[PDB]
Amino acid sequence: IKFESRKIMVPPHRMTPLRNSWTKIYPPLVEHLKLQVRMNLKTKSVELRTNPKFTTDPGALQKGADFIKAFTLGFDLDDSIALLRLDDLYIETFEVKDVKTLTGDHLSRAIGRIAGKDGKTKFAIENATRTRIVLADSKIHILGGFTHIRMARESVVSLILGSPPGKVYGNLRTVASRLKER
Amino acid sequence: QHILKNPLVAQGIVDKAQIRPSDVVLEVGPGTGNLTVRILEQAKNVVAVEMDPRMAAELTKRVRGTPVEKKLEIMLGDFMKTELPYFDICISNTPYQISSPLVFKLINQPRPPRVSILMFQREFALRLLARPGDSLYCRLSANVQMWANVTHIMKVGKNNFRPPPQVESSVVRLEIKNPRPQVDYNEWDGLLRIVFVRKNRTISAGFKSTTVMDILEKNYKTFLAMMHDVVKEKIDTVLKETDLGDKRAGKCDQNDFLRLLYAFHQVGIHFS
Amino acid sequence: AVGKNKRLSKGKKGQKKRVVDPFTRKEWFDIKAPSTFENRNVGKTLVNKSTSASDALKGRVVEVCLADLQGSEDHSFRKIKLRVDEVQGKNLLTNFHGMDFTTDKLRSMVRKWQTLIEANVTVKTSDDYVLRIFAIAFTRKQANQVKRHSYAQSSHIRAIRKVISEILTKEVQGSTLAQLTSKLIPEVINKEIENATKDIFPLQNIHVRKVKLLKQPKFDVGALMALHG
Amino acid sequence: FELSDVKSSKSLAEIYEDDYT
Amino acid sequence: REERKTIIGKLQDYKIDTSLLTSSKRLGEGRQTKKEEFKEALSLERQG
Amino acid sequence: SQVFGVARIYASFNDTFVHVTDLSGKETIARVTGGMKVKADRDESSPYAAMLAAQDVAAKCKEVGITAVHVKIRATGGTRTKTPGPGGQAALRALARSGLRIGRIEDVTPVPSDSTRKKGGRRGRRL
RNA sequence: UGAAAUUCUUGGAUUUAUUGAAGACUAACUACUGCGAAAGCAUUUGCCAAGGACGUUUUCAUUAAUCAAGAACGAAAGUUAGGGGAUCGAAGAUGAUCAGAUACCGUCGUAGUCUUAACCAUAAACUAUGCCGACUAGGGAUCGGGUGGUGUUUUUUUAAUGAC
RNA sequence: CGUCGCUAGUACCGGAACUAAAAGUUCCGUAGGUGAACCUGCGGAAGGAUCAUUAAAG
Ligand SMILES: [Mg+2]
Ligand SMILES: [Mg+2]
Ligand SMILES: [Mg+2]
Ligand SMILES: [Mg+2]
Ligand SMILES: [Mg+2]
Repeated sequence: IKFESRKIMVPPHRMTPLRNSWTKIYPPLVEHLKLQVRMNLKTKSVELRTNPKFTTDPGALQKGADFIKAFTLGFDLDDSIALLRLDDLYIETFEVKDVKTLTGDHLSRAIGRIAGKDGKTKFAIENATRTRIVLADSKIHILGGFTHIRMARESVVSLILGSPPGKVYGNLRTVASRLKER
Repeated sequence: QHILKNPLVAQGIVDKAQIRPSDVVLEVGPGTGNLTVRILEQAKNVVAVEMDPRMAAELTKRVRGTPVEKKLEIMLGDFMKTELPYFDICISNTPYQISSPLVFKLINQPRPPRVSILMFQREFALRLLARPGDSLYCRLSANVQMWANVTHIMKVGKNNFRPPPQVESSVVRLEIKNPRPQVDYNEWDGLLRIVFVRKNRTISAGFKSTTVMDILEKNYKTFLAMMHDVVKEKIDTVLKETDLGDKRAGKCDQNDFLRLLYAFHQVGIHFS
Repeated sequence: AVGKNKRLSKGKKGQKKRVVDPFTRKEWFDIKAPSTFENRNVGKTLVNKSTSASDALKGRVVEVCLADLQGSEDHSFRKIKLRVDEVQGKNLLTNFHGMDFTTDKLRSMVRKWQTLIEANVTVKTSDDYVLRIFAIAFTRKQANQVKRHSYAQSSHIRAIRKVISEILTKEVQGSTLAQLTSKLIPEVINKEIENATKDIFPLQNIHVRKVKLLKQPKFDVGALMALHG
Repeated sequence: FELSDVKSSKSLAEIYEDDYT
Repeated sequence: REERKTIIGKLQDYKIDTSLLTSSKRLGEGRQTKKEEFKEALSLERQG
Repeated sequence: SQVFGVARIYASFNDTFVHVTDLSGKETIARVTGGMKVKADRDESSPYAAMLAAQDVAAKCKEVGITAVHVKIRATGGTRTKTPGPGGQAALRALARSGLRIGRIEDVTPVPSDSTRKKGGRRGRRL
């Protein structure tokens, strides 16, 4: 194990969430992954380093860096902890404009369609496909297993293209039933 | 899939066919066969082709144990891949997924039927009947019209079909001219395709496009086997004498396109 | 496709056998940075051994972070390009070729509720190095400011844009390429921008985004050995 | 089958944990 | 129709086969694959 | 004692390229893609193919003499998505699993200030 | 691409790096915030004229509101004649036609997409809501101007301005 | 337990012999359409389901 450092810069809007949530962020990194943790107030970035005398898993540094990135992107902490617990979880990201060029309220309505009432549509995707979704304005992030995120993306893309939420929800119960079977 | 539920239209279609007892009718995709049984009554021999085996069996069950059973013949499989036996008349409820190839296959088949009564969607029907200067006049209308004459019998409402299709359809009659006019099919289509890239264009505008001008030049050198600017000059001339270059493709009648073809053959350039 | 069942490719029809390991014939070569930088060692490269090796070496451009060369994390977000100019005994002499920031740093600086001001200038040095500079700044809100945003009127944006432009053209013209790079590292330039633009409107995050070398003078190896000491 | 449409009290790490156990 | 008859009459005078002639169907293509070129070379070689 | 390379990773939707070169980039040290290491075109973009792709590059780099690499991840960019996919993420982890020291990680995905029209058309694509 | 084949590729494809050429277009900042009669309008700089609002103890003195007739402009698409032709792309051609969440996918691509000189004058051209004038509640944000403060910061000599 | 077949093979002069054969979304305007129960290009509309975060010159 060699001395290696990772720097993950966080945007300003995630500062306050970290400060209140950081009490639960540094423990798992320092105890389970055995990393040396700082966040630089001057650069507003999170710094992780392998301790040569203590670190044993060489992948703990990158595993921690991805975990910080997930919280940086907007995922809830417990969801971000899944990255540390697991090794086969990835973040898929894309923009609505990639699917289709929507502007003005058309763009706004598409975002509403993805979220659904009270966020109802989004959680249906999350429970059906075994993933978590962060809908940051026109930017979408999906966290989960490679197959699962692929199953999550197709549904939100369908909603972007203009498929009604009800029909999409009908597809979700079908795939959810298949998921339980396998 | 839709099914027609109006008995009057089915009876009308048979009557307009005016099948003689001597003649033999060909049916395509009879399905339920409510139209079919009437045709058997007035037809000596009926040949039926059905894509789905079960429909044919059920049709067998409708003509089951009847004197008309011996006269009726049942066939299976897509009509295209098969070679259809000779038939005097064709009246059928063809799917529109295959209407356009079907109508041409009937024309292309040697010894084609003298009259046929077929159903097409309204937009296709207008295109079949579109005449020079009409809004719906298209390349397909010019091609089919020259080979055969088509007339609109009636319009069938969507409500009559169940489940109702979103697009209405109209029964139409087509009769293939006998003898067929003596013009090569490929050459005619070659002329039509270039001139109907955009009906509202000038006929000269279609020709001056770079890509096809390569094709015409390649074709011309082949005729010599049997100077690209020279070919451009010759085309520019022959349009001027014919005067067709100024005229819109849509306005020009079938007779006008013949003046286009003959003049090109004089130059020695042949479409296809 | 990798599978044998894949339809035979045009290249696959006749295949040249791989009988030589390329790196048997390759020769390692060491790069050195100008004397303007603290850490002259910037690694090594490899080339086919001369049958020449020098021709491939010349015109080779290497990009590297400024933090490695200056040994300070303050320059982690800054990147510099160096082109090989002369070769001597496995040591590849390089000169400044260009500079730019990391994508992550740039996306950081752009934020909502504030005005992004950009200025560019095409200008030459005293050493006849024609180059293009790109400078960026952002409006900021005052300490006691209570308004959410800090947008500036288009008049100020123009009024700032002349100040950045007249400054940038001044130092470059009154400096050589080596001296110009020497200004970039402590980044004295922006501190001059901040003072000049201070009265017009408060700004933040003032940086020279990118440097391009549009043209080069006739090569002078004497001007290169002196730069390398 | 009706799919839960509200926020799952059980987190992803817990969801994958159940799949193992 | 009479003018249609005479012009049809003239067309038989100038008639030729269409096997070698490139179809107008190619107008949209604009670029040919390596396989398509080989038939054209084969066809032209057959023509001599 | 530490010779540094450049690991350029290109994570596309249908494949992932793991490319290691000298610091300049003119000289390719080893180019590997997911397609080489999988029997079906389905999993060329799969994370599994990327991991096999990454390990083979890493073993080759040790043979050459390279001991550390700087990672330049990128996506297709241009008129398409700007963020690397799971295939790129899996490859980057695999480099850590191989043992190559990672010098610096940065994303070099092409971002247009202005771009031409997309292949989708008005109604969109990616059904 | 849900799956594959047409497609390019040992004359080296894809990918890497140093460049050059062409034609479109102004990302992130970007906000139903701003301007314009509407349609519409986002790089820098210069020139040409135009305009809303504000200040005014300056000027004319009913010169005004609405508008058949009549006139200018009018998104996208569309027509004529030149230029240009990167990307995308009606039509056409062609690969595949197996599997229903991924069921319409792929390659080539004509006209067009850009521009010059004229026609065409149509949109859910929407606030599905004529124009002008008066009056009828509280609340605090934004944009432009103006007034007041013995308010903060800067001018790092003061200050005066600028920003708050 | 028998006769004649049928399938594969070997040779012989259609004919005549031999061997083997154990499985079970809704539209507007315009322009087009030759695998049209409908498709396609351009621009516009909602008469279409807003979740999370968000003072970081803090
Ligand atoms: Mg503004
Ligand atoms: Mg206004
Ligand atoms: Mg033109
Ligand atoms: Mg509007
Ligand atoms: Mg009023």
